Amino acid sequence: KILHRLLQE
Amino acid sequence: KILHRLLQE
Amino acid sequence: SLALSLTADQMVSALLDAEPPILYSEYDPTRPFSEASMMGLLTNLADRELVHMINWAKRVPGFVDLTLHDQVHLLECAWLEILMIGLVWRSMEHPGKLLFAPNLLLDRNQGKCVEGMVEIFDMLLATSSRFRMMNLQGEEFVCLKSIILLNSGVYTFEEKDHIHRVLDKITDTLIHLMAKAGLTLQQQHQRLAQLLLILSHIRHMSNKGMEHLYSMKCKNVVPLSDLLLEMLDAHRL
Amino acid sequence: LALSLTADQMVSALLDAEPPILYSEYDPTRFSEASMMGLLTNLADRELVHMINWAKRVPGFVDLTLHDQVHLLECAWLEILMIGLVWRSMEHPGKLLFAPNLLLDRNQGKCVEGMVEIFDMLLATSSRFRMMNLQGEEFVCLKSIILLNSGVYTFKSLEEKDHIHRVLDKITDTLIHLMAKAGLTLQQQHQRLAQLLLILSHIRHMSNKGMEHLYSMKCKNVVPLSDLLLEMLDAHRL
Ligand SMILES: O=C(c1ccc(O)cc1O)c1ccc(O)cc1O
Ligand SMILES: O=C(c1ccc(O)cc1O)c1ccc(O)cc1O
Repeated sequence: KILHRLLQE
Repeated sequence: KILHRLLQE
Repeated sequence: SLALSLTADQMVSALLDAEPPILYSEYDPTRPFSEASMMGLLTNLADRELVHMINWAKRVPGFVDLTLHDQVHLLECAWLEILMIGLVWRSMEHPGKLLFAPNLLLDRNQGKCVEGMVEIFDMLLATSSRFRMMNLQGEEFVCLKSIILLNSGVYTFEEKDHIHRVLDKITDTLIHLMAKAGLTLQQQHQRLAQLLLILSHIRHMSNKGMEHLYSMKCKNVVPLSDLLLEMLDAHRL
Repeated sequence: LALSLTADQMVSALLDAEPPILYSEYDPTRFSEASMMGLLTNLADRELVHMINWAKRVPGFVDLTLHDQVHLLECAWLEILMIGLVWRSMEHPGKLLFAPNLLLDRNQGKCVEGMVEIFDMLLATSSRFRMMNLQGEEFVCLKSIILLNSGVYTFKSLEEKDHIHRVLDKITDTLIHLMAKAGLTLQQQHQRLAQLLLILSHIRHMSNKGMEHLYSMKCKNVVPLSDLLLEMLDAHRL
């Protein structure tokens, strides 16, 4: 999910 | 309106 | 208003006295549950509790000071929230179950019998678990329930100030209750916050519950009484 | 970490974490339903990206597992957008300041089907904020409370649940600190705390209605929604 990626960036 | 009447009883 | 003149102890006494009774469902154990019959028990139950609620609301200090149109609006906005908090309260001592009635105690597995219902049961059970976690007291419960009645529709509006004055009185009441319970000053404001934040979750469950009932209506799952139909129509889903 | 912060330190951290006010791409010399909706969803998508970075700076948030962070943001995202909007519009009676170049009055909500009802609830909240004279420091506390609280009930990881509750208490402590510092009596602090928290109930209500509205715009294919926005929307499974 996009959110999961943004939270890891 | 039923509630309206019930609020008077 | 004479409601603004009540002491904290008098406030609690008024609310405790106004408490509606626990009702029975017409659950018939001679036949197996269907989606239709389970939902029918719930809609029948809700209608009967509503009548007692309408009369309970009249005994909530400050409520009858408002015009019939304001009373109608407050109850229209909060009715399901009030049903739900009562349900969660009733279920406190039954972990994993929802005590809709003394003859109707359902777990989440039974809730799955109705489409989209288990999701709502899960939220209701989580809230009950939260009450247990906090050791919510009966006196606090009745304050919370009255806050919901006066607050939920208040911003869908000099009568505003009167409502906020009564609400402030109930805040006073909750603090007084926590103090008498021996909570420190810091615990007092921390618990007050914990309790009021529950109301956000109760609103959420109400909103979802309203959409769920609406879906049951639009699928002809169960017939709703005229009263229930009007309370639902008020949320124009 | 978060549990070691003082009231003043919490306020500072929250103030420093604040996201920027974005501008709309709006061309003010041209409004249709598709027009206005595209602007709002474009704005919402961009605000969301900044919100995610802001959440990471809220004390206590990064202590949670990735899964729990996702859950909280998924549940609270529209509440957070809305309270931000209400706060920006506070000094503009009757108007919603979506952006500095996008100030929409009540009647312009009529350009979008079902929008005006949402506008009316947002405007009423802004008026309530005015009536209470909400302060910037209280605002940022409230916004953090929504992040941590809205999805917290729907969570062997109860130590994470209890940790979140400890952080919530700290924010409560912080609100009270600000009120005492403003010279309010004890009775006045508790009353004001209650008034502020009850607002969160209305904000949850508006978010739920807003989510249904956004969904109804999704199935009208009037407005294309970004991938991120569709994922946030689908987390509420309407
Ligand atoms: O929670 C419900 C409820 C029903 C009857 C009642 O007496 C109390 C309730 O909380 C409920 C009602 C209808 C519905 O579609 C979903 C619900 O959770
Ligand atoms: O409140 C909304 C909102 C939109 C964009 C934004 O940057 C902030 C907002 O609060 C909003 C968005 C979509 C919708 O269908 C309804 C809304 O209220």
